[PDB]
Amino acid sequence: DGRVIYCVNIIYWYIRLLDIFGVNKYLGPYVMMIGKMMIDMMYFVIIMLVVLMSFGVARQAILFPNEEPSWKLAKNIFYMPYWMIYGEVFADQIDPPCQLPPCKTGAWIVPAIMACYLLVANILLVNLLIAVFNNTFFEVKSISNQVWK
Amino acid sequence: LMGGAYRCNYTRKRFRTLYHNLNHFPFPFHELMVWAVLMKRQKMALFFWQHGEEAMAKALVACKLCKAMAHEASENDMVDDISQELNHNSRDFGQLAVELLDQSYKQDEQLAMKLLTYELKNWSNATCLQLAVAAKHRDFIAHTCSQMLLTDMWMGRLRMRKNSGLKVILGILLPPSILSLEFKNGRKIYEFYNAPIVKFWFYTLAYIGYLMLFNYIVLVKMERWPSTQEWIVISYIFTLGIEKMREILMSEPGKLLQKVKVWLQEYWNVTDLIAILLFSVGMILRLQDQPFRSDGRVIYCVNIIYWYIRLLDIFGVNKYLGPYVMMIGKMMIDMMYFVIIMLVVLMSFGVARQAILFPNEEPSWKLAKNIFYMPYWMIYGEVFADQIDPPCQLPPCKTGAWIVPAIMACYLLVANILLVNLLIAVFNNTFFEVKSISNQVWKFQRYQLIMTFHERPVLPPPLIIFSHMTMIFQHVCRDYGLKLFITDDELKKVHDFEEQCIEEYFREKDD
Ligand SMILES: CCCCCCCC(=O)OC[C@H](COP(=O)(O)O[C@@H]1[C@H](O)[C@H](O)[C@@H](OP(=O)(O)O)[C@H](OP(=O)(O)O)[C@H]1O)OC(=O)CCCCCCC
Ligand SMILES: CCCCCCCC(=O)OC[C@H](COP(=O)(O)O[C@@H]1[C@H](O)[C@H](O)[C@@H](OP(=O)(O)O)[C@H](OP(=O)(O)O)[C@H]1O)OC(=O)CCCCCCC
Ligand SMILES: COCC(CCO[C@H]1CC[C@@]2(C)C(=CC[C@H]3[C@@H]4C[C@@H]5O[C@]6(CC[C@@H](C)CO6)[C@@H](C)[C@@H]5[C@@]4(C)CC[C@@H]32)C1)COC
Ligand code: NA
Repeated sequence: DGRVIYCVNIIYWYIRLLDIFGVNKYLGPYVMMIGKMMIDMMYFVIIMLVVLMSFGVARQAILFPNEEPSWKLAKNIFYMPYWMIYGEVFADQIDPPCQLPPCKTGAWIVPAIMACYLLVANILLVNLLIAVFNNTFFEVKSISNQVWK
Repeated sequence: LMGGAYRCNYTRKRFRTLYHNLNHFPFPFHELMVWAVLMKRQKMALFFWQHGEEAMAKALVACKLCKAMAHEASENDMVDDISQELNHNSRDFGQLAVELLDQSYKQDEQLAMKLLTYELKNWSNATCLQLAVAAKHRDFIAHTCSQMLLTDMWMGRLRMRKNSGLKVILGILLPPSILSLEFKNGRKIYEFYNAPIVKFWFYTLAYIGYLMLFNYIVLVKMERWPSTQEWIVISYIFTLGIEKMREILMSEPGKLLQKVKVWLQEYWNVTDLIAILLFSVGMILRLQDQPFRSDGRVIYCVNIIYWYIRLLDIFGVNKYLGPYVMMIGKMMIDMMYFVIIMLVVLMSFGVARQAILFPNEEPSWKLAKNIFYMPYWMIYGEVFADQIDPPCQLPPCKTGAWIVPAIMACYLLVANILLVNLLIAVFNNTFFEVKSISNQVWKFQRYQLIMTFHERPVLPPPLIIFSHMTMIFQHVCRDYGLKLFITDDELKKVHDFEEQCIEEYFREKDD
């Protein structure tokens, strides 16, 4: 357990190098820009979290209808729908090819919900976030320069 | 022309009895300005506007009348210059009203707030805010003074303004903590539990609890008879349905087919009705044998999708999330325009690949699946080298199998480098106007939020059945927030302040 605490504590001392980088004339302003875009990214990540939870609950309820109540249920809701939007989309881990295994009732809805979810989470929200970063950048740049100086 | 709830002074029985056997007018300039604005004489109306009293009410009524007359002229296929003239008049009167409000707020804030909410006895008892809302004057409601008034109305009779929310949550979760809260100058509980913000937080906590219960009965196994949580969810939806029915039957018009068509104007109500009906169908199909039980489970899952999505309506109360929701609403239209082109290209590539690779397929419904499945999952990072263009001991090679990777290269280049980047450009270069319009619309709809929360009963929908049965008892038998009745001395002071304000405005503009 102490080794684990060490391995988690090393991350902060790695991140603290940005405070050392702040002495530069071109890196400090970018660090402060990151600081403000973190707030913007949180505000635009709450909505994505809502949509992700919805799709995960739908898939987990449709595919597995005979699950005993266990803490592992809270893992399948967040695991796969979060790894899915980062390029790890699979065709067998979701909507399995139901000699052949029996077919769960309503298994044909999961790919359609997945298509809608991918369209609304990889084409709409991230592009809107890019627009928000782009159209609120000059003021942040000027304020960051003033604050660093 | 004015609207539904309006009742002009001429049609009242007092004036009808006066006119049956035949005096003067108390305020003549009201009648003269109504005449000048009905006969499409603009300069005379502007001259009559600055005389008399209740100038802001006259400006708002003129704006609404001009807009309604423009709509009527456009509907009756007139010369189509009359519509432009009437719209110009409406915009001029709206601008005058906004300027007068700005001057009044910049002179004295308290009298400016008192001016916007006193009952107007000459205009069928409507405050200035209601007249502005009926005219859809977005700039008037979105002003600083109106927003401050709406905030003071929404906060209720409390006095917490440095940091709210957490205090209200702690009060509603710990009832012995309510008393240690300052108020505005036994009876300190009825005032706390009737502030609109407290009703909103009660409703939000009830909704979160309902969603927590809904996410438990679909993940775990289901049984022949519903468990306790399923009964709680069903009771919640039933009470929500009867609350919607009560809301419909307590509308403004008097016709059943007219109240319904004005209640079906916000898409949230329509979607709520659809979801309630679908859940009712699912629950009816649920209390059956195994296949219908499975179908009811599926309907429960889809309804859970909808109720999860409906949390953005709760999120809209924030000062920074509502505008982003509306921006999403408009970028959805833009994305819908581009998805048609993307789908055309996708269908083309899918048909070409499916026809090239498999030349001995019997006609089956599975053909419509291979066209859309793989070419759609391909542009989301799942590009494979063996699932498409297989390595044809070695299997035989289909004729023309070497075209599929080339068509795929062209399709990926045109669907991941061109169309999505053009969509990013479209989002980026049409963002400032959408942002400004979204801010204006949210600041305008804060009033509707405040009113619809002031109208609602105290109890949340899970236990609203007690407040509905008290409606029956009180049937067989607006002090503030909507209007503010005042005496004659206060009325005279308000009139004098308004005259001083309008005179100063005209003098400053001329200077
Ligand atoms: C992992 C790294 C962790 C430590 C990173 C530590 C963080 C870090 O990167 O510090 C950079 C440090 C700062 O030095 P500093 O900014 O004070 O020096 C400026 C720099 O020399 C500019 O080139 C000068 O002209 P200009 O501005 O171009 O016009 C400028 O003159 P002026 O314009 O003001 O008149 C100088 O002031 O030195 C370096 O720049 C590179 C040599 C580093 C060599 C050492 C590399 C290790
Ligand atoms: C899953 C979540 C579903 C429910 C989400 C429910 C949706 C939701 O998020 O509501 C937020 C709610 C709204 O409160 P509200 O906006 O009315 O309160 C404003 C807020 O306190 C600002 O910080 C104030 O200053 P500023 O604007 O910064 O200058 C502002 O004063 P002013 O500027 O007007 O004079 C206040 O009006 O409270 C919170 O803000 C966070 C505490 C929430 C604590 C409770 C968290 C549960
Ligand atoms: C390993 O075996 C575990 C066993 C104890 C099992 O108890 C069960 C009690 C219900 C509980 C805690 C369990 C699994 C799903 C859990 C759901 C996940 C949901 O997530 C949330 C996620 C986020 C919310 C927005 C929606 O709901 C919950 C309302 C929901 C939630 C926490 C309700 C609670 C459920 C475990 C050990 O005992 C010996
Ligand atoms: Na990718």
